[PDB]
Amino acid sequence: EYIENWNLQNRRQRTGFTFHKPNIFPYSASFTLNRSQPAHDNLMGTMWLNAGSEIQVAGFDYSCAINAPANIQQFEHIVQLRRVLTTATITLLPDAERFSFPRVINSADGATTWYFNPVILRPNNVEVEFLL
Amino acid sequence: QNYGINLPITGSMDTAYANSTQEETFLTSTLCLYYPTEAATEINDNSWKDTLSQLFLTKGWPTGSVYFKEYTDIASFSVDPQLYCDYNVVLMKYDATLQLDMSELADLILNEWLCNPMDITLYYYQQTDEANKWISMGSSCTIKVCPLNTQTLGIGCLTTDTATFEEVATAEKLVITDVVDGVNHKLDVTTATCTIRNCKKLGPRENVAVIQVGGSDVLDITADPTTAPQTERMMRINWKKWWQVFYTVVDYVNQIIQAMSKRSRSLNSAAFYYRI
Amino acid sequence: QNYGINLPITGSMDTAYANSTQEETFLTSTLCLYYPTEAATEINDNSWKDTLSQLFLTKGWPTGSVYFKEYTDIASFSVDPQLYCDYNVVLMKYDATLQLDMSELADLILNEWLCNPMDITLYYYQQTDEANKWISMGSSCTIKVCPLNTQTLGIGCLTTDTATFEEVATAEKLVITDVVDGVNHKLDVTTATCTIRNCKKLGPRENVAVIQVGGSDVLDITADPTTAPQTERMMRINWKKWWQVFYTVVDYVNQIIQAMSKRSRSLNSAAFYYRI
Amino acid sequence: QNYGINLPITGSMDTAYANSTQEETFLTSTLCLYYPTEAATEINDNSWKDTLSQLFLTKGWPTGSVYFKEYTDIASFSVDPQLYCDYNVVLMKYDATLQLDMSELADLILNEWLCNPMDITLYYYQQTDEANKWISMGSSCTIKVCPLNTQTLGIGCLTTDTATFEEVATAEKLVITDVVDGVNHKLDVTTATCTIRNCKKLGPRENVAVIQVGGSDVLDITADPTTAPQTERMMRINWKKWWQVFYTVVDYVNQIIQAMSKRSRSLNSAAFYYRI
Amino acid sequence: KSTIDAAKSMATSVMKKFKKSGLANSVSTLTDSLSDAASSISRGASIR
Ligand SMILES: *[C@@H]1O[C@H](CO)[C@@H](O)[C@H](O)[C@H]1NC(C)=O
Ligand SMILES: *[C@@H]1O[C@H](CO)[C@@H](O)[C@H](O)[C@H]1NC(C)=O
Ligand SMILES: *[C@@H]1O[C@H](CO)[C@@H](O)[C@H](O)[C@H]1NC(C)=O
Ligand SMILES: [Ca+2]
Ligand SMILES: [Ca+2]
Ligand SMILES: [Ca+2]
Ligand SMILES: [Ca+2]
Ligand SMILES: [Ca+2]
Ligand SMILES: [Ca+2]
Ligand SMILES: [Ca+2]
Ligand SMILES: [Ca+2]
Ligand SMILES: [Ca+2]
Ligand SMILES: [Ca+2]
Ligand SMILES: [Ca+2]
Ligand SMILES: [Ca+2]
Ligand SMILES: [Zn+2]
Repeated sequence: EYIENWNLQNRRQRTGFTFHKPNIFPYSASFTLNRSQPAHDNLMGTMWLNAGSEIQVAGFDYSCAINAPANIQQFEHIVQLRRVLTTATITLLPDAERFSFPRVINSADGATTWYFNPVILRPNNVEVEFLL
Repeated sequence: QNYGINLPITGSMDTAYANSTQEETFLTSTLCLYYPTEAATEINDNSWKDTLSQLFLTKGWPTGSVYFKEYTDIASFSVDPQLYCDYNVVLMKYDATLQLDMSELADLILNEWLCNPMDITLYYYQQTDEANKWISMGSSCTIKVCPLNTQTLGIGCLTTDTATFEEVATAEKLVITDVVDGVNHKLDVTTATCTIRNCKKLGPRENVAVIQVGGSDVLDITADPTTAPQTERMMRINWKKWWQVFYTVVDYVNQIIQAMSKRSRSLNSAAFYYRI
Repeated sequence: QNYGINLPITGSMDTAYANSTQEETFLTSTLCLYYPTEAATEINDNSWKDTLSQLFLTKGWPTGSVYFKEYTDIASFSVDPQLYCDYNVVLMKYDATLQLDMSELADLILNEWLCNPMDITLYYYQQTDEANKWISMGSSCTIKVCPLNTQTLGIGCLTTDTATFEEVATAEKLVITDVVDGVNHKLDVTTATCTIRNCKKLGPRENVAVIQVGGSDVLDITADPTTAPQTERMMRINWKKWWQVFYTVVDYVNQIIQAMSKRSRSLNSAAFYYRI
Repeated sequence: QNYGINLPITGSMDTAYANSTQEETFLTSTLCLYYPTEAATEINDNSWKDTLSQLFLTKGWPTGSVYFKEYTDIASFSVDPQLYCDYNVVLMKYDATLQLDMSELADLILNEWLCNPMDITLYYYQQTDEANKWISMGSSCTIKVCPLNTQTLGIGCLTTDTATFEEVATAEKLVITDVVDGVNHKLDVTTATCTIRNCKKLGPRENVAVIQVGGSDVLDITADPTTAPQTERMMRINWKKWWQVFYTVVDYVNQIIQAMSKRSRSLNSAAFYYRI
Repeated sequence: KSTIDAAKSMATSVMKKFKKSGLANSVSTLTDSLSDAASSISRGASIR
């Protein structure tokens, strides 16, 4: 496969490598707090881990969207692949077990630590878009 | 620098913790201690302020930063309680007959309130949502309310005769009135000696902690009957001697401040949201 | 339609949430409010019932759906609490000297009891398991107990001589008696004035909530000393005026009803299991 | 259960019969025997209850499972009948004069009813369907009826003048009024000594059996003139001595219980389900 | 069959009950839902 791809690419021909669990996502465990405060008691945001071929994301609201317009809070996560993937089989599951247990998490600047105590609800209006 | 907009902040897990900032905040913060007069009376030592200051210095605080404010009792302290220190600690003596007054005081000082003025002689007032209350403070504040129907006529009362009004507060130094939402009420308030304001509970006030000295878990800082939360800033202490109480406060000042945080509404970063 | 037999119910973890049914339940259900006589005395109004009905109408409850029932006090109310509305809210004033009684009342009306008759002087009685208690109710319940050994001779008591019986209740309007399980007891009860029933605690009663007005968290509805569960149907509020209490009950009726559920034992689904 | 009540139960026509559960039923059940005072008077023994309990023990029931309740007469028993045990056998003496009262008592206790309050002084009441009746119970229930028309004016009666009402019950302890369906009526009832409820007959009450002592088949538990069903729970015996009656009840308790189905015992002992 | 003195309000008599019925309520609910959906940029997440 590799020499065939080498020769095809030398010929300016369309060739591809088939990967099982491609290692396309650089490791990154990070969070974004769309609503926060110094005491970190009423937070709203997203947590995610992108490792290899695996993405886990979890949008959290501490208030459970009590004051949100129509009691809905919208979370969005965009992962920009560094290369174009084709004919990709993808398993989608409705829960991120990585962000489903109590955690003590550093702050953005590392000044302090905040507490996360998830109670998992079913995600609503799940739309997964693959864009080129 | 961008003060009017709420921008999301992206933090990364695995970012190394910063060293302890407890020493730096102790050196660059002020602590206010609110105690009743009976505490000083029992202690009976004109120099106890200096002793407590030196003990706090042994605990870290510079010897110019701990302030001791004295109040006669819960009822008097509830009239315009002004807490200006970076960290406020209030020793509140428990009385079994003043449970509601203690709860009202804690609700007023343990939470942030955004208050607009009220002209009961001019407008009929209504509470919009659960976060809205009518907070009134004064020497003697008596509040009576007459709910009005859609036709502005009173319900169970006559707008012309205040004698038929339903009395909700009598000779109160502080009272947080919660009426049915979405209903206009005609208000009769003894404005001559008390001020009423229409307030919203923005959220917790993190720089004020209350130690209930010798009681039980009775504070209810939320008007919702189904919730009586015990936040980290409301502690309880058994006591016989006030010197022991103050020694416990001094010795566990680290934990007490840990339970508290810098006032979110304060400091520069809160500019152009409500205050500074 | 398949009454009297339990069947598993299968559901998917992605079935869409249905719209709020709170409006429909308020429209098609009844609410009973139980308050002491002193509440009406302090309110000092007679149209207050209609005022509260209108205020509830502002909260969605149709006129006439909300019922107001009155009781003299906890002791008199405990004789035979018969709660019939779809949703029952009981305002219970706190008194330390009546603590246990309050608990008993809660224990009686926050739980479902399957009660059989007891005929003392003709049968000895054991308590089979944890859930088995002896509920005595009447004008004046005086219960004395004589535990027996395997040979039917009393332990520390004489079967013939009632004066040696161990006295467990004196002139009680309501008492929940818990004795050692597996031991036969001879019972001496004032049958002419009280009635004693052998009851099994099936489980919680979800349509009855108790709001304790004033005091601290003292209710203990489980006989087990190691558990004191403050369930969501047991609420506590601080008070000084009854009008404020009723306004709090009306305004937060949504939360109060959320804490409650339809009586599982009742309604058509639970047919040919016990009732209906 | 309730989430599986409206689900099918599938069974094959070859499942092996289980062993006899009569022993297990007797062990885990309680039996209530309702007899008139004349029975006890004729027996004239102070230990006949203990004798019957021992005989039932010979028939398999545990010792403290059989209970005996005494009523003065049919009319007295009909005022708020209370059915306590899992199985309720009622020994009803036959009188050729109290035929309708016997039928009314049997209808009340051999069927499950769903009753609601009636405020006769405020609202005009009608019966919706053949299952809807008005059950009145009290010391003296005198019910008079005034049917109305589309214009609300009475027919054969004047709403203002009660003397023109069509009396349907006089000096009754229990009465089941059946008026023409779909017609509004205005009712005059002695509310001081009477309580009238709008009741719907849900179906049979299979844990209550009635043994008629003497007479012929006169019970009519159906308001419909065209049907007078004799159910398995409507036994009839001929008697000369009450001791023989009780011996027959004890000996054929197997058959009596086999004609009754358990799980029909409500949580409450009342003869009807009260709903507001 | 036109019992005169009742034809004087027959169409309006039926309409008065018609607009209070479930069909009228459903029509109103549909119109309100369409209006809110049109008025909503981000207030449409409520719409399954
Ligand atoms: C933090 O503490 C460590 C270990 O005590 C020390 O080496 C370091 O200089 C301190 N300051 C900073 C800014 O890391
Ligand atoms: C649907 O939910 C909304 C939002 O709570 C509510 O206003 C409405 O009454 C509910 N019912 C219907 C039929 O739209
Ligand atoms: C049922 O009866 C049979 C026949 O006597 C016996 O062998 C068996 O143990 C009994 N019990 C059960 C549970 O089948
Ligand atoms: Ca007060
Ligand atoms: Ca009034
Ligand atoms: Ca309110
Ligand atoms: Ca509360
Ligand atoms: Ca008691
Ligand atoms: Ca003894
Ligand atoms: Ca026991
Ligand atoms: Ca306990
Ligand atoms: Ca009769
Ligand atoms: Ca007549
Ligand atoms: Ca009829
Ligand atoms: Ca018939
Ligand atoms: Zn942070």
